[PDB]
Amino acid sequence: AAKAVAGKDVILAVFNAAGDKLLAVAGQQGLTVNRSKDSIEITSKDTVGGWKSKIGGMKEWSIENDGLYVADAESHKELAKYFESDSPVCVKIINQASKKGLFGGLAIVADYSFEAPFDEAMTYSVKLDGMGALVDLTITEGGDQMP
Amino acid sequence: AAKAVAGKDVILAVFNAAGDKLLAVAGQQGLTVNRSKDSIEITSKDTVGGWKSKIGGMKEWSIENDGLYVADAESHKELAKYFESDSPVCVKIINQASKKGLFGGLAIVADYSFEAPFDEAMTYSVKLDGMGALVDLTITEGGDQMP
Amino acid sequence: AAKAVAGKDVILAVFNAAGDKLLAVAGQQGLTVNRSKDSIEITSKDTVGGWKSKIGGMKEWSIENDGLYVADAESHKELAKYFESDSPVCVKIINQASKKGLFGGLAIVADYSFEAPFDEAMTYSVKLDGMGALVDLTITEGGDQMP
Amino acid sequence: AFEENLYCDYTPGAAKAVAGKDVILAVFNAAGDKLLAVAGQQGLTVNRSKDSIEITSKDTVGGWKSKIGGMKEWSIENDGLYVADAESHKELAKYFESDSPVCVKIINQASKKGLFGGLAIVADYSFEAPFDEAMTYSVKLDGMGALVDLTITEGGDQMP
Amino acid sequence: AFEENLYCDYTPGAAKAVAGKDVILAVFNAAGDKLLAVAGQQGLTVNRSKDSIEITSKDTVGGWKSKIGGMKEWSIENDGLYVADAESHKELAKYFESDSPVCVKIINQASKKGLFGGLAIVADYSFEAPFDEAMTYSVKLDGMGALVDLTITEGGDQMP
Amino acid sequence: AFEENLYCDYTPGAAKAVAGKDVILAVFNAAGDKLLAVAGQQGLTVNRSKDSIEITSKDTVGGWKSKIGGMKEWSIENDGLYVADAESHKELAKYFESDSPVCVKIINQASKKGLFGGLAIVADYSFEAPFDEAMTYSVKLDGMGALVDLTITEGGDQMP
Amino acid sequence: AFEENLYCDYTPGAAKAVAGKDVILAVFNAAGDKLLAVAGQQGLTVNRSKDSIEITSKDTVGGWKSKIGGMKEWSIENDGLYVADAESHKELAKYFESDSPVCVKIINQASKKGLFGGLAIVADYSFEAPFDEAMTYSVKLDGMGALVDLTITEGGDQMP
Amino acid sequence: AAKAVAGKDVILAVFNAAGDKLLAVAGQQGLTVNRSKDSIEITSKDTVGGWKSKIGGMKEWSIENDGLYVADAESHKELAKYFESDSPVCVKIINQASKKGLFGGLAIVADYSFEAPFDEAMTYSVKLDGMGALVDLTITEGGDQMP
Amino acid sequence: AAKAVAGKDVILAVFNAAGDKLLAVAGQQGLTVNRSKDSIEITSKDTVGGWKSKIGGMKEWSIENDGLYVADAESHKELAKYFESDSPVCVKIINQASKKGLFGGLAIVADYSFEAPFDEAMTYSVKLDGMGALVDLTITEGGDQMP
Amino acid sequence: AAKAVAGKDVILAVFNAAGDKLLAVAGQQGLTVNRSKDSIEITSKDTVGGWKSKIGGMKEWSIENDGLYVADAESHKELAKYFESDSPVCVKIINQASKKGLFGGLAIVADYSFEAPFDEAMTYSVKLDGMGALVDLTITEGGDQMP
Amino acid sequence: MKSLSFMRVLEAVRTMLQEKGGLDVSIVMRNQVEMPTTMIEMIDQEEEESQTAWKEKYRFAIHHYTNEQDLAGVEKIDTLIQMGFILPEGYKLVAVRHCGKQNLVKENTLIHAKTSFEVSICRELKVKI
Amino acid sequence: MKSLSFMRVLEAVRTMLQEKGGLDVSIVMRNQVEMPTTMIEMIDQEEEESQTAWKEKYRFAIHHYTNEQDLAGVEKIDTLIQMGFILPEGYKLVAVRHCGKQNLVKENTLIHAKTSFEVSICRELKVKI
Repeated sequence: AAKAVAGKDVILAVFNAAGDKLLAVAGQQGLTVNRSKDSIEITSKDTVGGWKSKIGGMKEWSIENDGLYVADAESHKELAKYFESDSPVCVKIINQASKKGLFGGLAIVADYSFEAPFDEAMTYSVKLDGMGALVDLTITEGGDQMP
Repeated sequence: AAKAVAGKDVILAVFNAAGDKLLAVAGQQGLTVNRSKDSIEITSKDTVGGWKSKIGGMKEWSIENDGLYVADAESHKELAKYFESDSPVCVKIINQASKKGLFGGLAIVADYSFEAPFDEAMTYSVKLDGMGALVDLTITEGGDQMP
Repeated sequence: AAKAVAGKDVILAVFNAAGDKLLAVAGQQGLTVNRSKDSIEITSKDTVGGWKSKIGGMKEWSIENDGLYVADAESHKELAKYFESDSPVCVKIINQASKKGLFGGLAIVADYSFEAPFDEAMTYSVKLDGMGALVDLTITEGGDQMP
Repeated sequence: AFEENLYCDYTPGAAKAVAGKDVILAVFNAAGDKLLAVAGQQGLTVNRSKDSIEITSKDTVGGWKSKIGGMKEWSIENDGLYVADAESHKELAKYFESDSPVCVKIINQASKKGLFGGLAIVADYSFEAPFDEAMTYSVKLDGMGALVDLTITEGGDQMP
Repeated sequence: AFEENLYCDYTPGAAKAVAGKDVILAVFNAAGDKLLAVAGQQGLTVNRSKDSIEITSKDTVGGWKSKIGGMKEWSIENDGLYVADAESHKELAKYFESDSPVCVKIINQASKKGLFGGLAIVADYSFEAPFDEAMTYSVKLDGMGALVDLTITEGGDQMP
Repeated sequence: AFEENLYCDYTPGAAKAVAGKDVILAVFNAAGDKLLAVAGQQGLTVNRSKDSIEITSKDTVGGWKSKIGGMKEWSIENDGLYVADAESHKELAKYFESDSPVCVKIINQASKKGLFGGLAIVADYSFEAPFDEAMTYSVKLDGMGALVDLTITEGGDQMP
Repeated sequence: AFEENLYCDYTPGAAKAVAGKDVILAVFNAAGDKLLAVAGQQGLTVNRSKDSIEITSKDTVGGWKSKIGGMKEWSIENDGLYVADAESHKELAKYFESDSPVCVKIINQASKKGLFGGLAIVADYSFEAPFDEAMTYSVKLDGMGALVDLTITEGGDQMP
Repeated sequence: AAKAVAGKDVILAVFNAAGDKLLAVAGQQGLTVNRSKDSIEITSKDTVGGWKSKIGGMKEWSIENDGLYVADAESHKELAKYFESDSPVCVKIINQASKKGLFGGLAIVADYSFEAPFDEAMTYSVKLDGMGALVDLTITEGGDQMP
Repeated sequence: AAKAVAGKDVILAVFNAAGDKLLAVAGQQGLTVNRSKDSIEITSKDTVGGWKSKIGGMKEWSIENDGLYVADAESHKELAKYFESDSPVCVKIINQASKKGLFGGLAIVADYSFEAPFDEAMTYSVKLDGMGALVDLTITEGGDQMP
Repeated sequence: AAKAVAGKDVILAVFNAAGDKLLAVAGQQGLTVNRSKDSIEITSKDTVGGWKSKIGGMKEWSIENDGLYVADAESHKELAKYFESDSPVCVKIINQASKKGLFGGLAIVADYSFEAPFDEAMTYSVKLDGMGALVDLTITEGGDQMP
Repeated sequence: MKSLSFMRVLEAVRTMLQEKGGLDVSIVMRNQVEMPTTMIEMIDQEEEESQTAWKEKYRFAIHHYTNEQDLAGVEKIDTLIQMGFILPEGYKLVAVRHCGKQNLVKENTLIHAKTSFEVSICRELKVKI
Repeated sequence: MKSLSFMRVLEAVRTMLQEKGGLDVSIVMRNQVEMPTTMIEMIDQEEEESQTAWKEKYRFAIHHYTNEQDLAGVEKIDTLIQMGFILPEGYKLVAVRHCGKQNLVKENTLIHAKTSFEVSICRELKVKI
């Protein structure tokens, strides 16, 4: 096995408007893939015991990505268009070291903000909210288009 | 006695779908077991004194586990299947040093997220919320399968 | 007087199930006793002045004790039974150096949680919510059973 | 549990409270031999009222209004989680469509004592199915006759 | 408590309040020799109402509506925690089933002074048992005549 | 208070607001020589209403409904912290039991100007005893006759 | 799923819960050959009530009113997201305008068991379009006769 | 003038039950006096301008004090009685260097809690909620009873 | 220009009761002035685009000043008088270097609190809530009274 | 490309009252542009799968700026005028290195606050709330007036 | 309360050593030495941080020179030092711990064992009255 | 108020010593000396951190040389320095603490005791106006 995967090897990729190219968003420095499932409480106290019964609820996911922002990068020239047009965007998390895809999904750019301190470089932050299923490519076959 | 238990010896394991193999989640670095009980307020002020009366309520438990994330490990290929398929997971906390089990129970994968920092390795986090009794093995006989 | 009391001499003790043995909770590393009272609002603005009026409210108390966790210890096999059985626990606070008790009372084990770092020993936390009066043993005669 | 109970007082002189998780409504089956506790019980309300009759006569000294008690009535409302295959819910429907009176008993499963028994009719058997929750049912029972309390009268302690 | 009360005024000249944990409802037993405090009391309301008869005559200067005082009635609402074996709760049920008038009194323990006494009927004796809470009761009393105000009259200060 | 009031303007031309802690209710005693301020006051409501009679005639151009003003009535609502020992509270009970019309006044105790004085009947005198609060009273007075506005009429400035 | 099920009880002996996402409302098309699930469903409420006739006679010992059940009625309230081109919505409107009774069914799409079938009238068909949300719809159906319970009767499991 | 008042000369003093002694709380290490007034809103927009208008409302005050806990001193056995007996307590703030009183008033012991860390001295915390006027002795004549 | 104004050169000044003397509060150590305006929602969905519509609402202001506390200075003998009598206070901001006023207005003393650490000097904190317009003296001619 | 943009090269500029001069805010030290979109939940549970469905809402934007404060600055003498008159203000973001505009739009000065330490220079903070659309100039042709 | 000078600590520890172990140990430090002996080297004294009590840390050293490997003797010196000593009234030892250099060398024609100790002394607690 | 140079501190401590102890103490520091004496060495001076007042820490040393082990003299100097001294107008002596090296060595033909002191002096409060 590998016993580890370096964090400089996992990248976020975006399908352009036509969908013919997979863009590695420039300036990447951090990723966060949050996957949550709700819990519904089934406490009916005709049940012996003394513990609170629960079941699984509904599932959701989101992505956070921050890094350096170069505006002329054509990858950033697609994120702006998606943000302005309210069109869903295809997002894929890619391991460039193992050449394997990890998670594909249809997401919406919910937050696109960036900061310009005078003593550093201009950094950008992006939040993508999941519009439905986040397909785990680690279990499912296929999904290995790098670019 | 021992007067202490080293933290590198308390390890989390889950059961596979058939339940025939106990798999230790590869890459764990931390573990937190929360067990909480509610408290009702029953102050009937026909009573002498001046303090507030309370009885115990319902009990519920949860587990936090985070560490390094390796995708090809079979154990992480089982947590993902459970998180996708909404099936309960049988989880067990064992002391690999004294070869004693501690706590077993059914849980739902409420949160399965992970981080990909630029200068670090990819780290994963898991939240398990149990549906009912968390049977502790430190006061009862049984529950001693290590693998 | 003593002008102070060293903190490594204030300990928490729990009465066993039959009440015959006062067990010092093994692994104690910290202790916090909170005693609070509410405040009723009686501002009636037919009264000259300009300052807000209050009276004494309702009193309650709680204790949080944390430290290192040893599972085989007798005191840790009693707290587990009390937590699982929803039974009141008799707790006492001892100045084991001056051989004088401070506060005793009935409590419910509201929380029993513990966390296991990778590079450190396994630690536990306990919260006891007061069921009724916290009797002060410093202004009351008696209450000095040491063990 | 010692030191002459100087600070810890367990001495039972009352309960001081009755946890709502110990109070369960149960019904008798059609044959009347099986007492089934309604599954999914989560709420209970037992309403008992008596009418008031006015006897205000304009020749009474004082300055207040005169009243007496009228007729009494009672009803039960119980709601909770609903499963279709439970015997209790497979018996309530049988009473509902057949319009037959059902024997109902409210039981404290902790003290092992009964509280109130009576004969009632399902005047409302409704249930809700919110999409982000478990489907919930509610039952209204209106009684025909006396609601015999089991706290003043001896007997009525059959648990099941 | 000193410095000539320059900043700390400990002089008792009034109460300025009566904390609600001091007003209790007391019920006379069947024999009338024991005053029982209803166990588990947590809320109390006393309603006193008067009707208004209008005498508006279309030949009065002014331009305002004329009314007089009508008849007076009163009622009591109580709610609290219900324990079935308490002596007080075993007496209200007896009065409820027997339709007998019951003597009630309002007692301030701190001032040891009676407030209001009268005869009432339990027009409602209902209670709920929420699953995640403690099972609580509510009592409604309607009064058949004078609610004697013990704050202006002499006597009526029995504590129990 | 200077720099030619360049930013700080204390010039008195109005109040622009009247803090509710400055308006109180006063009640005349039975003999009528003492104005008692109801102790523990915390809320005050004054209702003044006039009906509307409709005279819609089906031969009027337009399309709107024609009316005139009806009869006028008024009432006061008060509530606050209740002590049973205060003299003002010892007068409200006496008026309530005696059906005696009571003289009431609304006083701006800050501006030392009366607002509304009139004769009313105590329609409701109720109070509560919450267990985690202070026992509080509520009073309703139904207007009998004109509500003499003291803001347009001269006089009526007895402050006690 | 092992160690002799010491702490993990995977034995299915009941359901103990039925999530509302598994209960849907389906209607029969005009031809009666296709069962269409109402698209955009987000809520469902089934009400089943029975009337109660009083037979209290003033020569009966006791003190409780005598009651007997009357007629039975059922109704359904559904609501959720509305899309105009959905086939089920293009069937509901046709029934609404034509006054034709619609055959309706309640389906547990998880257990593949039918629950309740009947004939109903679309009494209300309303929808809202809040500016900051999606356009939602609400439907009320009143039953013309018996609502056949399918949890007590064999059959009625057409799934679509 | 003074230009400053060193903090180790401002102390909290409590009147005993009889009121004949002003006992200085032993173990004092911190002192905070909070005095606040509400702000009412009368913004009616028939007023020219463009700034939201307010008046001052109702006044309240409180005192927090923390330090080392000594169990046997006279002062700490009286705060226990005041807390238990639900009685108002007379508190004063003394500048023990300039020998002038600062603030005296009736207060309610709302919180009387304390901590016993293992590697430190066992410390205590006290909160007093103001019941009525807090007299500013720096503007009023009198109030200099020292002890 | 000046390219900056040192923070030790702007001070808070309070008008005395008659308004004859502008007293600079002694012991000034920190100062912050907040000036905020509310935003209303004119978001009506008949407008093309996709952006949320807003307008400007009501304006208010506040001042927080803290520093070393001396109780004998006439400035602090006035703040207490204003605080107890609930009278509006006249406050000004003076750039004692350029000899120009900055901001004047009427305020209400919402808080007057102070702390006495045992190893520091007794520090005071003051919050003034805006009462009406805050006249910007940097944009309006006049307002230069120095004291 | 550039691979980055230095943070000292991105500035915020404001249009004067008549709009004939673009003035850079004197004293600029930091800048943050926030662009967010709402998320609508459309979970109608007649849909197979198990992931919560969402769509896009409305878009808002805002700017945070802070830096050193100079009172005589005409740009600072214009932000005060805009804040006082409740008039919409035209703001632009300039990359003074590539001489390319980034973002221009109408905003309302929601907050204009500034704070002055004792040991530092007096600093100012500005919050601008979006009054409608924020047109990105990196995707649209034009918007390059430099001053 | 006034802080102890290092010299008082040296006298107290020397008296404790001589009285409990029967050792002739001198305080005066000498650089070039001959014949076996035992000497105490005072390193420094500073003020440690603990926001309840005035506590000071005294670092000193014990030089034990022997012509042959003296093993149990330095054991005994270490054990006695760690058990604590008597200080004048008003001062309490809080902890005795090793710090600095612990060394064992061979110089000239004799072995030199250096054992450095750091002791904590509380003079009075940090509290206003 | 301008920062006080170490020279004034040296003059003040010399005057305090000579007045309250009759000690003839020299300020000039030497390297190779002879016969018993007492000498003061200024080590350094820096600014402590406190956002309440302008405060400076002066570290100096006291060298006491004597042919005999003189406990009383060093203890007396300790007491006198820790007691405090008078400063020129406008300065406040806040704290006198031990810091740095505390040593008791023997050189040539006499014992040398070195006692280092750190004194805190406040000149003005850090408040605008």
